[PDB]
Amino acid sequence: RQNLKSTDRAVQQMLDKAKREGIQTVWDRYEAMKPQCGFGETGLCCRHCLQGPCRINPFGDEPKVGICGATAEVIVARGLDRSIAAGAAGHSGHAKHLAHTLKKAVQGKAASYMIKDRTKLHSIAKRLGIPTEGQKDEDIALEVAKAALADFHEKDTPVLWVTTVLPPSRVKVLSAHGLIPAGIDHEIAEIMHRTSMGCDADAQNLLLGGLRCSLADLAGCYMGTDLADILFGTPAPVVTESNLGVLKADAVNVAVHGHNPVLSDIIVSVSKEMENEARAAGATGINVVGICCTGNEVLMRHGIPACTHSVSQEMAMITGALDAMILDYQCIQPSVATIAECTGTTVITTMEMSKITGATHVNFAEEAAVENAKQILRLAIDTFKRRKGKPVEIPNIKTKVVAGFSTEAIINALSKLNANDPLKPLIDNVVNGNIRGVCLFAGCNNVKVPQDQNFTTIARKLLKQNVLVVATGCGAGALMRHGFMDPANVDELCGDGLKAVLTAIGEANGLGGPLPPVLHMGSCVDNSRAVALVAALANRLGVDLDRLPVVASAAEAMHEKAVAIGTWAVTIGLPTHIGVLPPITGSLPVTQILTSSVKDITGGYFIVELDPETAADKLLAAINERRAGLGLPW
Amino acid sequence: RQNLKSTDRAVQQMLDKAKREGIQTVWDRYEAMKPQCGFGETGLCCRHCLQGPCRINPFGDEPKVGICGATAEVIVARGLDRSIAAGAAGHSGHAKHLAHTLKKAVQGKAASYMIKDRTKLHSIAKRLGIPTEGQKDEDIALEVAKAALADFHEKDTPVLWVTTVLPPSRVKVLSAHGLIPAGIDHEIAEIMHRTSMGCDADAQNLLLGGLRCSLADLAGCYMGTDLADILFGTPAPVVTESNLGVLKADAVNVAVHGHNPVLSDIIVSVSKEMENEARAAGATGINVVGICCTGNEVLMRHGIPACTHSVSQEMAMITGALDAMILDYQCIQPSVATIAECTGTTVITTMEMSKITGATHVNFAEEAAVENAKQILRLAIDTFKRRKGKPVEIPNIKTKVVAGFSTEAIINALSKLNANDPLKPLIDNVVNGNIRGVCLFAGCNNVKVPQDQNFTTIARKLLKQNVLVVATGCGAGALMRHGFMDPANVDELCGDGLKAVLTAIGEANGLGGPLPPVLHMGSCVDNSRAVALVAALANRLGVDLDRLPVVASAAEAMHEKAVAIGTWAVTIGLPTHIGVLPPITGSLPVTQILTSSVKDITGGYFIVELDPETAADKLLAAINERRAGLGLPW
Ligand code: SF4
Ligand code: SF4
Ligand code: FES
Ligand code: FES
Ligand SMILES: [Fe+2]
Ligand SMILES: [Fe+2]
Repeated sequence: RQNLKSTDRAVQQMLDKAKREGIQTVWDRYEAMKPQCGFGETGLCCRHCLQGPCRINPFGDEPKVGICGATAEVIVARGLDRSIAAGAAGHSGHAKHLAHTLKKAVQGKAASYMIKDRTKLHSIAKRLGIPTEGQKDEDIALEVAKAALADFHEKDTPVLWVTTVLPPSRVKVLSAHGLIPAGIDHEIAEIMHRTSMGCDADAQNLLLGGLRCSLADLAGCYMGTDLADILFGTPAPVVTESNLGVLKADAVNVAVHGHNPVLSDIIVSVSKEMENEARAAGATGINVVGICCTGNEVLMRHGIPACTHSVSQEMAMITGALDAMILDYQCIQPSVATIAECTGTTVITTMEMSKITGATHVNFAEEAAVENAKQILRLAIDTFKRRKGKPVEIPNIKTKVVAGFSTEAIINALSKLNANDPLKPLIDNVVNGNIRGVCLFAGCNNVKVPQDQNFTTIARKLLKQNVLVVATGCGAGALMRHGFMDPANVDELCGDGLKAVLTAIGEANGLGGPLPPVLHMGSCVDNSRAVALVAALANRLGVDLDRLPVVASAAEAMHEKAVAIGTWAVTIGLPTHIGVLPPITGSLPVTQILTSSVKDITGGYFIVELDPETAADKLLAAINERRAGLGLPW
Repeated sequence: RQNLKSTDRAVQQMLDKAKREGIQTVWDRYEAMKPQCGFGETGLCCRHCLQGPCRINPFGDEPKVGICGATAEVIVARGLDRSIAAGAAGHSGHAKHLAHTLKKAVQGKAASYMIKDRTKLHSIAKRLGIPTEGQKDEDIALEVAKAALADFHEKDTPVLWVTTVLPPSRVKVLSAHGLIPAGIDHEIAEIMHRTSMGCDADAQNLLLGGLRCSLADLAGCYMGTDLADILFGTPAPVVTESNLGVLKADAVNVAVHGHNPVLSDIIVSVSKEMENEARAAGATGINVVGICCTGNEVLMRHGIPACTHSVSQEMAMITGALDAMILDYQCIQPSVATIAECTGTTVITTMEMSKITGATHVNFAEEAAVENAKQILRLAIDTFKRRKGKPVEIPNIKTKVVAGFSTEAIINALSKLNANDPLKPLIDNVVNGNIRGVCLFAGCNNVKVPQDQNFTTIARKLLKQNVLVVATGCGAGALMRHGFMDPANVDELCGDGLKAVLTAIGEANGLGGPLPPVLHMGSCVDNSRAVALVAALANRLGVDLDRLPVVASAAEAMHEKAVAIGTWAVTIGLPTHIGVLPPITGSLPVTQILTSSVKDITGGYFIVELDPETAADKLLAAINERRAGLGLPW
């Protein structure tokens, strides 16, 4: 019964194919892992020194405490902090890569890269205090790249990709609690230090450290978006398609998978130049498709169709038509390298610190980006030739996707209703009730949850109650694959007030129809775009973020990066739902801090709820409490 | 039967007292943890995402692979890499603290701190390429502190506290394999990134990353020693005592515990000024004693007696005479805060990122160091007053300890036998067989091993075979508490050739007797001093470190810091014994790399051996293989 594994019908069809062919999947590896360890599930396990492993029974008798004396609340808080630091290390490493790429580009060392969005470059420079008047663009960009790199270490200022992106009143709240990061890698290292044996052993102190490290993660996200927009262009509305039916039996199908547009953006451009070489090999052309966030990046900027996401990534290979899978880093199931032996796909790694045994490695260098891309795409063309005459099974299933809603694009769309005060039309309709509030869906799928079931169940309940829904990452992936980014579904999905607003904006932008039911704001680093929108609304209203009717939902969370994002959503002031259990329930004191008493520190809080209907009710209650706090009807 | 817990008789006596008083100890918490989880013991557990916990059966049937596809060798290598990064985060955080302290001192912001060792300052400056001619000392020091801080991030040079401290030929070997760190916190963050879900998944690639991060740890160690020597003085030979009998019923007994001399050095000086205030309270004075590495720091520089170490730290409190325990960070069992409720001890934390629930916190600031020290010591005096008329049980057990053998001190001692070529007398006696080789004992005690049993068993076997033995950290602690730093024990412990050499050096230095059987080279960061000595020998001989008859033994290892140290010992070219099982045996491929094929990369290798007699035989075989490689008899 494949609908217990995934609610996506294309995924179900490929699970049937994998089963009859004897190809083990993520769902099979999960079944083989059951029952999972309940010490790990509850957070009551520690391996931070060679006296371990230590564990604590959630209930009953001994063991009650770690060998060194570490209590349940210390063990739980230390493990959580390490997860936050690991997420911060991923988002900001991504950002550091892009900062080095921009520096190389403007120093004449990588001519495949350039300043594509000069408007974005100048606005970032102004936000940071970098002078622009009478400066060459390449010198402004060099200063921006140097400022980005400087935020990784201690200096005379705090992390500017925190303090220049939130309103002063929020910065003041955070500073009063010691939560502003001093440097991105500085905080990651401090976490690893304080959580090592015989160091920090006070749950509140540990968790304050975690909140601060989560803001280092936010800075890496915001830096990643800023730099990718400079290099590759700020997204604007675009129309494309999603799901496995975007693969084409007659073409060389190339998936870009992983995270950084420094890689996927060049593949997209070079693939167009290699069309005739692909035709010489018997193909119609090169069909680049997206998986995971790298896919989101090229979907947002270029309309490249999204093949699949997260938990179902192996299924693209099961079709038999995926000639290459080009990988950077993060969220790539290493099973892809073994499955490729069965399906024929050429899996190619490109980054020095992210290799997979059995996959071909092609060192990417920005200085040689075009030549490296051609070498990679020629491996793909060779693989296509090997499947001449082989039948494939591509499910004929795809949805229409309108996307590209950067914060700049949302403001521009609203400006068609009020040119000199673009945020006011949105605020007006929150006040009059046509928009109840805003919910950001973020983060992964997780094999424990039938794929997409929480995202779609929650989104349906909120849309019917007139909530404006925005989405990133594989939450955007889930919603796009189920039709939530097709404006043809507005009538079925949206309450009357929300429909009226989406229609007024869309028609004022010439569409003759509404905006889509859900606004796709991009990749996981592009959660920073939602921060920019919410901060702009707070500044326009003269209130802090913890008074706005805005919530977040990591409805099917998996990666350490999603834990970090959820934690900074709480830290900036949002009620934040998580739809899978993080390893915290073994400590009531820690759970109480994260779901209740953190409200008194930052105004945000976690809502841990595995039942999606109940989660939607709790998210609506959180929105309505904010409305009442502003004196609004609800 | 307390000798199964500790071979230290003072510890045994306090275990009997804890038992009759119902005070739970580390050994009781260990017993309550048995049997420990064998997935964790073997390394076959992963909690790096919210699909976990995942585990792999070492043998048998499913589960055989992680849910995402992570193999046993990936899971084992990722966990090990995180442990190395966490150790690096501790040693280098320590170093960063000292760099900020030096900067503040020379900028006029902390007058309790100063340049105490001008010779060391100028030599470090010269080693780094910083000009000294016609510069003020405060400006040279500012440049040294800024260079230290710069090594934490990427810049135009690699980490100079690696590349300027090893011989060029070793740097070249490491560079050829990509192992030179680019920045200390940069590498820590890269590790956390590459080991997060869906990133690096090739065991060799992961382990190369770990070796590089271990060199970031070495840099933090060497930086810590350098900066502590500038601020507090380079050690020279000193005589003191060790074990619980250094406590005095009639005095205010104050333990300094944790790591950084920025704290313990001021306590020592201020305590002398407060003698009359202590006498006013009915005490004879303030008796400062050491625990763990902070204790080693003040023992090496000032002859402060060492009370206890590592695993037995709770026993100092059980005496009833410990009025205060002043903590910084690292290796402090958090049980001390609960035990204090029973024993009366005032436990005081001082660092913002290392608090313990139930312990009094007194914020230390360098700018207020003397005033903070007096506040702390007045809490101790008040506590002494509360135990007026209370009997105490201080075991009347202590050993004589000769220590203070910095590398500068060892060279100076040798220079009395050859003034213009001080290393030659040591080399001469290696060649003629009076010295078989050199063994460094490093790292912790571990509750799994009867306390000190591996250190003493191995040391006895090596000393009888004419090995020169040096020691740091709680390996030095174990050996000092069992008489291995008392020159009166040379006749009993040392082979005839080693005795002849220790006697010739000692008599040439005026002692009328030998150097002690083991040379104490200091704290855990001061393992860097052993690197300086070995590098100087390599440079004098014109060979790389992997040709010298030098080995290391982390005979009872516990902390993530000890894993990092063991790993950089392997990376710089040494055969390196570890006497407890690291979580690697669940993967034969990983174990084979770490114990065998790494020899072909760095020339070093791990020797995993839990039986100490067998470990000594394997260490001697490793020394003798090096002798034969140099064409020497053995
Ligand atoms: S840090 Fe404490 S709780 Fe964790 S493994 Fe070590 S002894 Fe056990
Ligand atoms: S990273 Fe892979 S092996 Fe580790 S917990 Fe997640 S699914 Fe399991
Ligand atoms: S005891 Fe299972 S996660 Fe450690
Ligand atoms: S299953 Fe015990 S350490 Fe995870
Ligand atoms: Fe992602
Ligand atoms: Fe130590």
